[PDB]
Amino acid sequence: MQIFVKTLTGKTITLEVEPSDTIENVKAKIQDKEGIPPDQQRLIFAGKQLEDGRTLSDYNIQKESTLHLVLRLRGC
Amino acid sequence: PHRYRPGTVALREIRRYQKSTELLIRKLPFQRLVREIAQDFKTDLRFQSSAVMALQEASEAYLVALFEDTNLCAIHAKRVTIMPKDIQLARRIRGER
Amino acid sequence: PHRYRPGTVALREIRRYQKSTELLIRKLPFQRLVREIAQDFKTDLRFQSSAVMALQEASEAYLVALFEDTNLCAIHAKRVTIMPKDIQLARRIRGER
Amino acid sequence: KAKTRSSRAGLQFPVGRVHRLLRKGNYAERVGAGAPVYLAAVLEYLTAEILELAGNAARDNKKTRIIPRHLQLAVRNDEELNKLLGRVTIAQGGVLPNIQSVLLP
Amino acid sequence: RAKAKTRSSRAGLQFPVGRVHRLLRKGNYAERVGAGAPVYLAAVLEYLTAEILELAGNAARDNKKTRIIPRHLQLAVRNDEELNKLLGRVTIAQGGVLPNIQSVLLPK
Amino acid sequence: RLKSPVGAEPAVYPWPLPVYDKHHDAAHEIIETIRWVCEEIPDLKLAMENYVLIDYDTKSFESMQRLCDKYNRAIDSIHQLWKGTTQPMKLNTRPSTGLLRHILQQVYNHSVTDPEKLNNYEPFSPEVYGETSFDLVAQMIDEIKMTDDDLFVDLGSGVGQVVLQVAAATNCKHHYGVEKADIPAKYAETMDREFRKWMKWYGKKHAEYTLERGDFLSEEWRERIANTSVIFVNNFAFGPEVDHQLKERFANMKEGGRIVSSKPFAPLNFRINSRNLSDIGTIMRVVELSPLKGSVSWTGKPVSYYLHTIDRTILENYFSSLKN
Amino acid sequence: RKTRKESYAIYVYKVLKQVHPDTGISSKAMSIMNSFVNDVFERIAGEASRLAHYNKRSTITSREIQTAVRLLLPGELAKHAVSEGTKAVTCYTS
Amino acid sequence: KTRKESYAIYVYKVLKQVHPDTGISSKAMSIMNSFVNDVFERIAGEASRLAHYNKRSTITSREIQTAVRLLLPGELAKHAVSEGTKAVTCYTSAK
Amino acid sequence: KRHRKVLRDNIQGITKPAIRRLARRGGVKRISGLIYEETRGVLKVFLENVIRDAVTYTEHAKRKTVTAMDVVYALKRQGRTLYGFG
Amino acid sequence: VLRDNIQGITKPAIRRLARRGGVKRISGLIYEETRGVLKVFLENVIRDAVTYTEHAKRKTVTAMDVVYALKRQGRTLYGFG
DNA sequence: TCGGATGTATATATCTGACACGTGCCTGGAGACTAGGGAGTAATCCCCTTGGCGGTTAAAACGCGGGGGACAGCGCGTACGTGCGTTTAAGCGGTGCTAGAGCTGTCTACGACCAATTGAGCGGCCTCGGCACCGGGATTCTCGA
DNA sequence: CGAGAATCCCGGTGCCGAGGCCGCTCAATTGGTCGTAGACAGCTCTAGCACCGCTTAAACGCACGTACGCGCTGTCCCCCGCGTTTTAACCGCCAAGGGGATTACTCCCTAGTCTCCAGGCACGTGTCAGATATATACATCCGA
Ligand SMILES: Nc1ncnc2c1ncn2[C@@H]1O[C@H](CSCC[C@H](N)C(=O)O)[C@@H](O)[C@H]1O
Repeated sequence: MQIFVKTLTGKTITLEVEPSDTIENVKAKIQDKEGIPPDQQRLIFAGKQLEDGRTLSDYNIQKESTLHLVLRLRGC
Repeated sequence: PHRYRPGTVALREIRRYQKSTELLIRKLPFQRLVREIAQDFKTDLRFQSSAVMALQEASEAYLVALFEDTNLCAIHAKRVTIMPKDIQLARRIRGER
Repeated sequence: PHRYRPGTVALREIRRYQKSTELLIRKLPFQRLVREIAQDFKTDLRFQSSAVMALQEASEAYLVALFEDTNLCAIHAKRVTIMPKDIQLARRIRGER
Repeated sequence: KAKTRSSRAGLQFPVGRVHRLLRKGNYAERVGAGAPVYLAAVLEYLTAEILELAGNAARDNKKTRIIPRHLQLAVRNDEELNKLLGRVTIAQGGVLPNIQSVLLP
Repeated sequence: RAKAKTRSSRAGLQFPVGRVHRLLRKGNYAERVGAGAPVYLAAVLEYLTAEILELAGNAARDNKKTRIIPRHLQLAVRNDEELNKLLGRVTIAQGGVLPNIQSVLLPK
Repeated sequence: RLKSPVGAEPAVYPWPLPVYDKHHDAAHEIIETIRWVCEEIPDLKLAMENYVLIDYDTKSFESMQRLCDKYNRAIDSIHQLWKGTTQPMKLNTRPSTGLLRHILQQVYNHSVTDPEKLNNYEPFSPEVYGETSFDLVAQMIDEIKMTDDDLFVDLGSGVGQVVLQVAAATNCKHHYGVEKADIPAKYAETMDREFRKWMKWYGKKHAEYTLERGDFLSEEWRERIANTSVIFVNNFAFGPEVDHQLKERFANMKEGGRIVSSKPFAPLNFRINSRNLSDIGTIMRVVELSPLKGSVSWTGKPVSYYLHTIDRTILENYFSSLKN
Repeated sequence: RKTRKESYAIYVYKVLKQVHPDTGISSKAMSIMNSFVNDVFERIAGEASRLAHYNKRSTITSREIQTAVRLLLPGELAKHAVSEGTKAVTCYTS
Repeated sequence: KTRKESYAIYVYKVLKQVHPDTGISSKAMSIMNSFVNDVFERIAGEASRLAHYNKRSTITSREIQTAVRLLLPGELAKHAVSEGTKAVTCYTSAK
Repeated sequence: KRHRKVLRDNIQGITKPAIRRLARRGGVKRISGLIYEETRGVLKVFLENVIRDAVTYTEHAKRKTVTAMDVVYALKRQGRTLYGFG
Repeated sequence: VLRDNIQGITKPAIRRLARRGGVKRISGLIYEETRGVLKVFLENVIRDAVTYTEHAKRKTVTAMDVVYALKRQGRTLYGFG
């Protein structure tokens, strides 16, 4: 399984993801290969914020669901 | 047609203004000025007339000290008459702005 | 026999002194001066060398600010060269004494 | 029992009121013993200096009542108090009568 | 029986709430010291320090340097408009002055 | 009695005319209204040069009856032009610039009928009843192409004459507005109802708006701020509690939110670091809009409103620098 | 073994890193910044103390600090610093 | 009905000690009142800063002496030093 | 008469001879013309400096009124101390 | 005891400070005038600093006493506490 | 150099209303006693400061063309004084008047203060790397042409 | 514009402070209490606040006219630029030494509580120092 994110930089990010991987796991991966604090990283999955209590397969996120890097700013 | 030379009518009443010292500023247009320039910081600011007289005294002495040092600027420029570049010089040296 | 005109050797190294900024004052005769002028207020005053370097920095910046306003005095007098009446003017306007 | 600790120090400025302002003023934890005494003494000496300079202008102008003009000329015509109070302004008095050199024809 | 949090993180900040509160007590400023007062004051110092080090790092990169020396703090102070008006009565050691050339002394 | 040009109900006027002050009260106002009718389709200046002269005595009911009956004959002439094989009037057309300036001054006179108790209000709170001219708002409307989607919000509408200016100017769908102080909110209701009747009386379109009597702390306004892009309030006398709360409201918004302020929420030369991730200037572009600029306002200096426009590309290039 | 003197050095470190990740400071500049923040601290503390003296209080709150900030800083500097304090006291409140 | 604690009677007594046959206007009285509060607050803040600068909690007469020698011009300062010295001496001898 | 209690033009109220009157107080033999406008600007900026402070005092004391004490403390923070009022 | 040290402030040193301040051309009396002004300024500061050091009942001048005297001068040099 | 002629102090009748002097009272200021803790001193111990010797040397001091600013006057036109009609708004002094400022009675938030609890925060140890520095060489004014 | 005179910069070499990490306080932080401080109702009252008569000094313009500002011009002289010749500056080394931080250890000084008390501040008073109208000599200016 591999999904994507269409950033507002337009970086189609390669996401080393698995259905065992959580939402926070992918957020830390975006921190890894993006340098971004994961405090804000909403990803548009059919117009839903994804939550770290669930995983990718808990939302049943289909592969190549090209998400969108939304910034729910939590410097706050 | 008796008329004095200039400098006379300067120095007489320079003496009178240095001696007879009350406000030498019409306090009603001054007070309207103070009310206007305070109105922009905040609307509806009641004053004390004592406070506005204090402002008049403060601004009076402030501009007089500025005038004296500005006169020193013009004298040091070997100029009898004061031009506002003297004022800008004096405010620069005093370090207002 | 290559020799620059004056004003060149002014402005080059005016640039170098405004950029390269360390003390520009020989701190050993300066320090002996400070020890002498402090000795008269009280005999046997040990210092900290850090304190004397602080005095050097303070006196440096003080005289430089005095020089800048004094230069403004001379410019306003339409004089390229600074005479000590400019210094007395600037200390009068700043109100040191 | 009238005591009047300023007069017990031989003075005129109040010990208890200055001690009140020191305790109110948060200047330290504790107020020392001779501190308001010495403070009131220095205040009394400075004020005596000021009024001694004011009475001279009172003599100068045939006035039995000290005015802001007297206070102004007293402060400015001093040397050291002028240096002390150069950043200090007095209302209602005016300035020194002062004419510059090159204005007189 | 809860664990101790920290007031700077409780303020969500970086500056020491406890140290500023201690200095406000020991400074002999009022008899008593309010709760939001050292928080607000640490924030004010946080903004001032951030504002001056922004321009300090700006001058340092302008000289392409990493360890900020007093020169860049000096230039950061006297090059900014409002900061110099704040700090006109303020002298900083080891900085020297601005590049200040009076244009009438320049030749033709 | 002055009709809408389609033969509708006349704007009935009292004798005597409503006195508001001495300098440019409602006597000169009706005359200038028909001077804008001279600035309309010109079939009345032929009668307006005749006996509607500048020389006339104070309280000239003669000139009032002349003015009203000449205007009624002018509307009858335009109706004789219309009622052949000609369409009467396109409805949705808009008033022009100085016409709408007259319209806003007209609503101010005919609605604000007591500036005295408007002056008599409460101490320090964002209740500071300072207003803006027609002209800076007009230039700001020129600066921000408010679409049918880009609506307007004036939280703290005052009397909302600015919102009416935006409504009669742009092609917007709707507008918002709310108010906290009671006397100008009641007079704002008067402004609302009168101005809607006014744009009936001109037969021209004004866009929709919601002026309210309430607050901004509610989550309704959070949602509506997140909806509507273009926002302004004269925030200059509000206090940094309220303004920072409104920054926090603006955080949840969409990109390119063309938000104008009076006192700015960020410097016009703002830069990002890692500290200001909590702050609000990172996600927006902070630019100055043009003042009057001939402005003997409250301030003798010009007013100089300030546009904020949402842009998170700054922070995403900052993320690229965090990669670097 | 030395006595644990106060300094602001780790906080200047935190501010320095959080404005710029790989920017350093000379130790002379460290002592300069420490003296600077102590100066600003003493100025605002003295002005708030004079304000509480002028309105007869016993407990300086953030109201007085806000007012002395508004008194002492020039312009937009104050306009942002008060908002920084507003955010921070708001975060500390809950 | 209220209290605005001026120092006017102190000025009365000192004026009758130094120039007994002259008076004062109340405007001049307020000028001198502001003068006395100025001198008081300057010396008091000077001594408070000294107390913080030397890690001690109790401002005493030596501290006020240092504050005077700092804050005033020097010859008049030594005069006021001698005045307060003899005055505190009179406080000790007549405790 | 009346409308909103708005003052718009009062810089001329520092009049041409009154500036001259204060210059003769300052001991000036002869005055150029631009001194008038320049001095009006300087006094306006100085009054901005003082009146912001006094208004801020009123806001912190939560009044609506400018006392003399506000002015004195404002000039105290200016470093130009005035007496005669507190 | 010492001597001649006010002339220990040298003609190049005053020249270097002048060239930092933006002085194009110096006059001759500038040197002695600047020495006198520096001497007055230093006496005013150092007398205060000695007053601090003696008030601490210490014999050794710290940097902090100079800092406090410059705080009295409205100058407040940093780098030292 | 002094006639004419000024607004310049000096002098004196007549208010007057600000200013020195009781007053009374009450309300902040002066002693008795605690105590405990800042602070003064005894001791000491390290450590920074002073002082000196010596080696280098940058840097300061005379000096000498020279060249550029200082400076003395002129004259010319300009703007800045001046009495004087005019004109114009300003002050003094009546009216109510009301909005805002000062005093009071809770009282409840709400921060001093002590005591567990510990972890952020500072003294000190490698370290290494931005920077100090040096040396070479490309690059840029320059000032007599 | 071209030889010279620095000057910017590039790169190599090393180095000594920053700076990350290590141990170990003690000061922050939690969690309590406990008095009390300003905070808000709630109230009197006074003091700016318009307003206008109503006089009135004074500002505003204006023809004159004149002292000054300044562009300019010799001039002169004195600082400047670079050179040669001293000279402490300065850097490091050795060595004492006294002085500033420390612990220790009482001690006595002031905070605080209580209680008397008297003197400072409204308050009210007379009252007389000076303000002002009117006349009267005079430092200075216009000018012959
Ligand atoms: N949180 C809030 N909710 C609703 N109105 C508010 C508000 N905060 C302030 N206001 C109101 O906003 C008004 C601003 S006065 C502005 C006048 C008018 N809008 C104009 O400029 O033309 C004030 O009267 C105040 O009552």
